[PDB]
Amino acid sequence: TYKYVNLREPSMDMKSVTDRAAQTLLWTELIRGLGMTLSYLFREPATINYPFEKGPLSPRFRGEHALRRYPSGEERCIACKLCEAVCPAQAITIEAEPRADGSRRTTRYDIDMTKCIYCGFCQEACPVDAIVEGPNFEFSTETHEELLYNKEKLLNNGDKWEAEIAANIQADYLYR
Amino acid sequence: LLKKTTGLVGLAVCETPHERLKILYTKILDVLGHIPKNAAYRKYTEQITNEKLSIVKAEPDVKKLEEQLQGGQIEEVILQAENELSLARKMIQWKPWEPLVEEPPASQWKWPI
Amino acid sequence: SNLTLNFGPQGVLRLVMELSGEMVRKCDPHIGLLHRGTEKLIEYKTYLQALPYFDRLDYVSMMCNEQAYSLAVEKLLNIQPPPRAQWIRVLFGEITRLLNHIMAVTTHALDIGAMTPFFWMFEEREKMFEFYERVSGARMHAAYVRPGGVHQDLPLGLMDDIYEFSKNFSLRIDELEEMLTNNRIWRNRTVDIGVVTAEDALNYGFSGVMLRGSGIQWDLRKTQPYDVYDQVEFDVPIGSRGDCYDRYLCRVEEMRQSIRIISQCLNKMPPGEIKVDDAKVSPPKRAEMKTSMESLIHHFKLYTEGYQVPPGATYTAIEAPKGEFGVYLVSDGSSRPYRCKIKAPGFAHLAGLDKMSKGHMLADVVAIIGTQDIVFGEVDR
Amino acid sequence: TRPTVRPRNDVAHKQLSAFGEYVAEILPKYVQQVQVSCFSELEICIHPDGVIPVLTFLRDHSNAQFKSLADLTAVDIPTRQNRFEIVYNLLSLRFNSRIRVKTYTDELTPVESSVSVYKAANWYEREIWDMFGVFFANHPDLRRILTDYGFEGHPFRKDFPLSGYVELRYDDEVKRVVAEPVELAQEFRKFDLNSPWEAFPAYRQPPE
Amino acid sequence: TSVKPIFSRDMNEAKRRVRELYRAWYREVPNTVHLFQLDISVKQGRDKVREMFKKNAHVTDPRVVDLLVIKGKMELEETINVWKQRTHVMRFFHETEAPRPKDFLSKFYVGHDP
Amino acid sequence: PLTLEGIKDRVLYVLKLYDKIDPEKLSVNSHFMKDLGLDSLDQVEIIMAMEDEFGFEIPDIDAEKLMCPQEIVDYIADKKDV
Amino acid sequence: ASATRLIQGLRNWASGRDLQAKLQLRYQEISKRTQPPPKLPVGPSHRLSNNYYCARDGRREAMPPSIVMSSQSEKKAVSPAPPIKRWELSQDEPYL
Ligand code: SF4
Ligand code: SF4
Repeated sequence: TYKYVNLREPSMDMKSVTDRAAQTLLWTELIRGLGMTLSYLFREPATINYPFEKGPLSPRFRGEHALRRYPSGEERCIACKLCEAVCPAQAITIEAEPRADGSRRTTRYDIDMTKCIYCGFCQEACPVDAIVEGPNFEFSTETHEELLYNKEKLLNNGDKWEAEIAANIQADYLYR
Repeated sequence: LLKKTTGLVGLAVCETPHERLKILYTKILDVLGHIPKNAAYRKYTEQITNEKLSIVKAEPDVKKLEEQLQGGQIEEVILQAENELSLARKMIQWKPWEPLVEEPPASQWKWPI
Repeated sequence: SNLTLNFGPQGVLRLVMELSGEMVRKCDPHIGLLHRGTEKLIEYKTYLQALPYFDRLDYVSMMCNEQAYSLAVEKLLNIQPPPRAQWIRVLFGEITRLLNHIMAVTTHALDIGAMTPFFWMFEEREKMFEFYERVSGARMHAAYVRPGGVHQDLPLGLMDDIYEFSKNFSLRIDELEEMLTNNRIWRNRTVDIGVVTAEDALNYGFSGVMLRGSGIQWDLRKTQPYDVYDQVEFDVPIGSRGDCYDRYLCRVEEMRQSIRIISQCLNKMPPGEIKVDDAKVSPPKRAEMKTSMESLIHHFKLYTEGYQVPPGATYTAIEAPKGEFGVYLVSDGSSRPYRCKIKAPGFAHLAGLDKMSKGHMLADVVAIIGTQDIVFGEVDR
Repeated sequence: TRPTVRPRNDVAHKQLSAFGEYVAEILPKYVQQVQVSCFSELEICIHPDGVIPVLTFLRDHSNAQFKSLADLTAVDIPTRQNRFEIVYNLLSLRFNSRIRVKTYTDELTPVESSVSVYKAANWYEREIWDMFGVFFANHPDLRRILTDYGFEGHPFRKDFPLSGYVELRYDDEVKRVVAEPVELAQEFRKFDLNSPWEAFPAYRQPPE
Repeated sequence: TSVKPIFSRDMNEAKRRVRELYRAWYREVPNTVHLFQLDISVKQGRDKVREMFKKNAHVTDPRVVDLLVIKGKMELEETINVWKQRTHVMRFFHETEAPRPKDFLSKFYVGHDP
Repeated sequence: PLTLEGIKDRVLYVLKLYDKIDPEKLSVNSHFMKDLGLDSLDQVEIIMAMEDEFGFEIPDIDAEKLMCPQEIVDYIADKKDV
Repeated sequence: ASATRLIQGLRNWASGRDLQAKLQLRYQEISKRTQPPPKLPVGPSHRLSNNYYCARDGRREAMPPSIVMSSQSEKKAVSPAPPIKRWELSQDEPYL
């Protein structure tokens, strides 16, 4: 159940001693290393042509946050505050009140994307699939406060990315 | 058999393990005789040292002595006998067979609080 | 007089060297440069919330530290994962072991000067990060191994790709080993370097390869086994001289034996669920959260309060690729930990750095900091 | 209780109970409690004067042979007059076992350093100085290891706040990173998550 | 009410340790201003060391002043050995902080803090 | 180190370079604590200024007992011949 | 997989290994990115009878730690376990 690495004794006949001296004087394993590097010279490299080629992803990928709507335009979020209760970074801040038709909705839904650890506990705690961590990873900003999303930015992320978010949830919800 | 290496780094091969273990076990018992009889350390250490020493005196082979001392290679059995000897020499100075030096406070080991 | 150098932070490490010309008389590693106060932040967060901190301790051994924390919490909860979750944990733990040993060997070669097998083996490491992203959605910090099992079942066709990876990965190990093992320049940088005796390795709190390079036959997957490591068949590589070269060979052979374990885990994956079927610990399915009343109550209370862990203290240690990774978890009966000490092997290894670099030279210090696979996230917490 | 309940190991439980009796009767001078958890882990609660005699016993006695120091830990419990609880996790490779050795101190009583027994402690209890303020006597190099150099206070004490008292920022007047009193743009939101119903009747404490 | 000592047996051994620590700091301050190339005078650094010693002058417990001497030794070790940078030395001089309001009236004006 | 008047004038020169001591109020037999109104650390840095002038280490047990400059010059006379 | 047989033969000679059998670039042998939908199994507690939670409760069968010794004959000296069984050498590849 165990094996000894590096517990070989070299032979001491004239054959193997001359083999080790030929390896010393003729640099044979160094030529072996040159041969391996020369072998990789004549391979196709693994390099994709970004931005024109993209690395392969899965439908479970956890990128930029978005707030989804029902297929009637009504937003799914009903202010239950499970997502800021489970948020390990406390990146989510929610404030709510009943709006003009009596619906339980949020007035504040903020996600500090610089606090966020992108672990997706908010999408798996959400009982109505409102907050999702969608596919977008190319949302780098030139300013720190541009990574402090309010509810309007997250609803625009949902309206921007719903055509892809709904297909990823369709491909993945049976594992959940 | 002249075991070429112990396998453990920094632990050289002892050539005569039987006489070395007999000297170390009798020296453990000689140091251990200075402890009072009502101490449990003296009774337990005499018991395990007498079992090990009877096993050493029973077997001429090194390797079957390794398979029946049940402590690995014979050289780390020697090293553990040295550690036991130094321990007994410390236990004479510490005198830990005495009663408890201080009762703890009332909720000192109460968990949860 | 003698020389005193400060190899500063220009992970990261400050080193105060007392040299005597070319020799090294004293090596003082000033650390704390990545001390973030993880195990104080754990105290204000629940057990599920404290889980993603363990991804970021040994940030090349993510699912291993997830597994150690999950085993600590499941030990205090007196529950056990389902068998399929156990085989998935051992599978991704050995994939994590391949990740960590590629990082270890290729950066240890990069710092010495062999910069090429770095690029050769990070494509394989890129494919294993695609396996992590397929199983969890993130490439490094998955938050996948949870107390109760894992978070989500394997997507269909993942095991065929783990097969296609494992079939070809031994040739990658062979060409790494072609570049470095018989190479006389690599041997001249690692043979007489940092010889650690077995008694001082036991005394210094060393663990893993740092013990097994010195001939100590100790592996926690054999001796104190966890999830299904008593059901897989593998060998444990043992060194002979306690140097950098034996530890290199031990890590290459642990890649070999991890490939062996991954083949056995692909051939022996059982059917069944992946969480514990106690819905008071692991959350219910989303289809039954949205239909059952008990399951909605349990979803609410697990994702807001969390499960209450019974009061008690445990030290749960696993065999992470850097060695014995331990969690000393103290629970006071609430849904948040009272205390979580994180034992990591690199802390004791970097403590023994000063003995390992006595009588050596300045360019041997980088070889000794390489043979102890030191990720400063796990050292400084 | 077959699928979902962790199985009890009564063999290791009886063995650790016997060895706890063994350690309690060999060393009655310091051993104050001996307890075995329901998941079969042994704790030896000793007096702080016997840190060196207990740890050298378990390291050297041929039935113990706890050669490895896995972990060294302090725990802050402010409801005790000896608030700090020093935890030694020991590994025997000969007997494949683990033992916990627990002692105690307050802020001002020093604990004797176990670097004579296990040199691994040379950083660990050094960490306990940086994090808890527990002084260790006869330590070779006792100083801070994890916090910043001018840091006042000990962070893992539970009367110490989650954030510090000072925060750093670069100031361009003095051309220097400076420390200022901490002001958060958003307060850390304390959640009161404890359920008011009893979860575990086994751990029920008797009332007054 | 009988406690185990740290180094001192009463207050006089502790004042001996405080006195030798103050001597070592008083000798160190010119080297500290020199090799850190600080913008303070040597007299001003010595006044800061006098202020930091007189801040804790009310302590009548031998163990507490033992730990204060030990922590002053650790700060002096981090000052002699160049482990601190210029920023860590100058954190004793709270330069960029605003002057805090001292009387009742300005504290009434600026906020709610007593 | 030769003549006691030179050592006494040199001690007075050290004490008059010390800013906190009043030069008018300073005498040879004046006590540091209850006459001149000095802190203990004032007396400690006086002793360190004496070590700067005379160039020898004074221990702690015999620097606490130096409460007037007459005791200082007698200590320097007892650590020398004169 | 697009290399001509001259470059492929030079590459297999320079490496010394058969590289087309084990290529580190992935091709059509991988799984499809679109999969048929799963049907995950229920666990053992998805039953309508004999499924009381008081017979499968884990957190409430855990006990407080049993106190062996507290301060409020010729018995055998004991160890925390029997001594560790000596590891057998591998038969697969011991390098011996
Ligand atoms: S992904 Fe995680 S850290 Fe980010 S907002 Fe969601 S719960 Fe919070
Ligand atoms: S996003 Fe979901 S979890 Fe968060 S408050 Fe809205 S409905 Fe609740």
